[PDB]
Order: sequence, then structure tokens, then C-alpha cells
Amino acid sequence: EAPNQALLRILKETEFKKIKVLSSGAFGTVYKGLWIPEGEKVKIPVAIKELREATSPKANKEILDEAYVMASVDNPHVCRLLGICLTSTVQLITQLMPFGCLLDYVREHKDNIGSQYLLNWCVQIAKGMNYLEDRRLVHRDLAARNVLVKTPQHVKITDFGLAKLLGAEEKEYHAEGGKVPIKWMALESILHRIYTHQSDVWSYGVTVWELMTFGSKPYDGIPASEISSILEKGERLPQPPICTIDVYMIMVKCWMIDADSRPKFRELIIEFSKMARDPQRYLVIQGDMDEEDMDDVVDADEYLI
Ligand SMILES: CCN1CCN(Cc2ccc(-c3cc4c(N[C@H](C)c5ccccc5)ncnc4[nH]3)cc2)CC1
Repeated sequence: EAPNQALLRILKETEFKKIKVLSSGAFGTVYKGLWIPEGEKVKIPVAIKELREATSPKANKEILDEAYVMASVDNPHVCRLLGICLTSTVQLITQLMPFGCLLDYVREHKDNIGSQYLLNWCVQIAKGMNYLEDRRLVHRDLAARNVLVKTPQHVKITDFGLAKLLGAEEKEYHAEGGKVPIKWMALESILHRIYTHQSDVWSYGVTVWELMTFGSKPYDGIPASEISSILEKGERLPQPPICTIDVYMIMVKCWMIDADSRPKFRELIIEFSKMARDPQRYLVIQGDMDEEDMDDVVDADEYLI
């Protein structure tokens, strides 16, 4: 319905200096790097994505869909595209999230992550997701591995590789085949490939469950083909040790069968907020990056146009 007037910024390879792999694998490579725009006199820590080195018409069409989705979002809890680079190999350029992905970070820091932070991340992810819902956009791959950490106090949703904008008031996206992560999908997704803001809510549920168990693997063991039946029987993920029943009842709600019975992200914000005001009431936990002339460095969140 509304026209998407986002600007896509095309960036010169000369404008940015790579500085080391951060992750290789399926997709391709992600690099730490710096971006020095025009003459501006500002340097911008960036991450730079390159979906493998291979230039198969397949690959290139996908990375441009991300660029498309990422360029159209603008919210403190959603990762924004800074620009693309049209080298032989199409590069995605984004704000550097120096602490990496949230999944790895809870893992690597169990003995130091307190309730204030767990609940705050929950709120922040709810905000990201609520905003995505506003822009009528369905992520389809929300998971702890897809939330990045700019600072321990500030997280942002990423990985729009599967995100689908909902056209002519279409209330559910009917999907193809392809590899899809089962352990984070609503039931309507596994059975009917229906995806809706409310199936995003389910994945939220599981994401929250990853954070609360400090990075456990949902249904660890149980292999993927079993999942839809396990869920049909009525089984859900167990209550994490640190969780009060208040918090777990929120997860469980996100995992209901009737999609409209699940909470809305705007409600999830409210509830986790309340909870964030008294975190020890709601979680029971025992115990409760700069490397070369950094004079003109500015974080992307302060670089506007
Ligand atoms: C001590 C723990 N250890 C070291 C820190 N990390 C390594 C790491 C650091 C940064 C990142 C990172 C990825 C990333 C990122 N990747 C996404 C998928 C992306 C999206 C579009 C364009 C480029 C990247 N985007 C923005 N900032 C980012 N930062 C990934 C892994 C994890 C494990």
C-alpha cells in the first residue's frame, strides 16, 4: 500500500577497508572493517557480508532481498543496512555489532549475566519485533543466533534472509520449500507453511527460552521430523531453572495453538517491562574492538543523512 522511499546507498570499494574474517560457512563471509565515507572525516566500524565468493544468479538475487528489507527498516532494535557494494561479488555493509550474536554471548557468559540483562534483552527484542510488525513485516527466522549485541545493554534483530513483507493486506505468507529452522517454528508453519506476526511470536517464545537457559538447544536430541508431532501431542519446552512461573507462563503463551491466543509483541514489551522493574522477583539467578587511530570513529547509530 504505502510507497517505500528508503534510500539504497551504493558504496565505493575504495571507501572501506576490510580488517578480518568474523565468520565463514554456508552463506559466505562476514568481515570486521572500517568505512570512511566521501570526505566526511568520520570512520565507521562496519560488518561486511559476501554470500560466498561464487557468483551464481541464485545467490545474488537473495542477498539483494536482504538489502531490500534491511534498507527499509529504521529502529534502534533492528539492524540497518548502511549500503551495498557492487563489486563482482555483492557486499552487504552494516553497522558493526562488536560483541557478536546473542546466542554466543549468553553461552560465553552464563556466570555473569543477571536478571536485569535477560529481561532487558527480552524487552528490546519485543520492541524490534513490534516495529517489524508495524512495517507489516514477518521475520520468519527469529532466534538467539539472529539477535546481535552492540553493547551488553543494547541488542538488535538481524538476518532478514527470509523476511517477507506482507503485500495487499495478505494476513499470512504462503511459503515454498527450502531449508527452514524447525525448532523455532510455530505449528501452523511446520504443517501449513503459514507465517504470520503471531508465528513470529512463537519464535520469540523459543528465543526467550534460549536466553533463559543460557543458550541451550531447544529439543536437544529430538530430530526435526519428530517436532511437529511432539508439538501436536501438547508437549512444549521445559521451564528453565531460573524462571519464575510468571516468566514461563509468558513463554507458554507464545506457544499456544490458536495463533491469536498468543500475545502481541506490544504486550510482550509491556509484560517484560513490568518485570524489568523488579528483575529478582521474576528470575532467580545465583549471584545476581578498537585497533588503529580511533580519533574520528563514530558509531553508525550517530551517523545520519
Ligand atoms: C568471545 C566470543 N566470540 C568472539 C566474538 N564473536 C565473533 C563475532 C563478532 C562479531 C560478529 C558480528 C556479526 C555481525 C553482523 N552479521 C550480520 C549477519 C550481517 C548482516 C548484514 C551484513 C553484514 C553482517 N552484522 C553486524 N555486526 C556483526 N558482528 C559475529 C561474530 C562471537 C564469539
